Amino acid sequence: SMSKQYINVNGVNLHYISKGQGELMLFLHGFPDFSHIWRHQIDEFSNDFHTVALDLRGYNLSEKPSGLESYEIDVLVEDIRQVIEGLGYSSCTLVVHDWGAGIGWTFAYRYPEYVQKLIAFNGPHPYTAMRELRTNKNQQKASEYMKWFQKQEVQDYMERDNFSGLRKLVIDPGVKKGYLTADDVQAYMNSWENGSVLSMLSYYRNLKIFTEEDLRRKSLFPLEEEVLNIPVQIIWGNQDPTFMPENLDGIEEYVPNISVHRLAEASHAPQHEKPQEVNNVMWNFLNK
Ligand SMILES: OC[C@@H](O)COc1cccc2ccccc12
Repeated sequence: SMSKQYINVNGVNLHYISKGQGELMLFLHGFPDFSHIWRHQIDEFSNDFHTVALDLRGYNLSEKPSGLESYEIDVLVEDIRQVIEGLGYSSCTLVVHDWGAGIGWTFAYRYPEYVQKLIAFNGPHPYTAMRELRTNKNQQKASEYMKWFQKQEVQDYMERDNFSGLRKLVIDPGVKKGYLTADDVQAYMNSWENGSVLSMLSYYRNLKIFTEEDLRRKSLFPLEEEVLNIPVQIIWGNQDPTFMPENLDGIEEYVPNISVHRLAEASHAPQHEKPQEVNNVMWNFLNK
């Protein structure tokens, strides 16, 4: 029942996984993954939703436009908007992780009419993310790798030696912990062969979180609204190196109507680390 194909939106062709029929469940991955990370969710909800897992511009088989400007939050947000539309929908249930959550969160605040329900995994909340980057010394040690992703020299660390950098970041842990199969691993290797690490990096080269005058602002990306009122669910890997727990502190002020599930065991990418647990929390949330 699973299809893979393209969609023209916003001046690009995005590759996307598709399965099932009905109301739209849209999954947004992040760095350095792709549509595949959502495999377990697609298998699970596709008899109740039309599950669509998208390859963010630059990633895997999606077009890879040139210039930092092609990877501005405004652009990416519009990408998402055009996708719900062009898939035949005026709204969806939006499931987000990492960079996809940065985009997703922003989209949701900006277009609450387009999101019936938001499910968010480890990744930046527009408001708290900024707060912890100011107050949380642990979050700054944690986010230090971002200062680093700005340098040209970085991409070679990642691609060099058959993607040594990326394999040890993502493949090694998951193979030894048991959540990556040998086919999952071929899947990833191909995605990095087929996508561009340059464009992957370009997402960060637009981040305005570096100058002291950059850190002053309230929201990670610009936002008129400071409250999101749709039903939201956080599913959170408590042991994630890149995001400190304080990120979820006082979050209800910015999302009244939120539910939060913390996996003390799981790390950055709960969705494929502990699929059955993540899946049951999702079910429960979807029916509340
Ligand atoms: O607390 C804030 C930090 O997480 C900042 O990190 C990020 C900012 C914007 C996009 C991001 C995407 C993926 C991971 C981290 C991101």
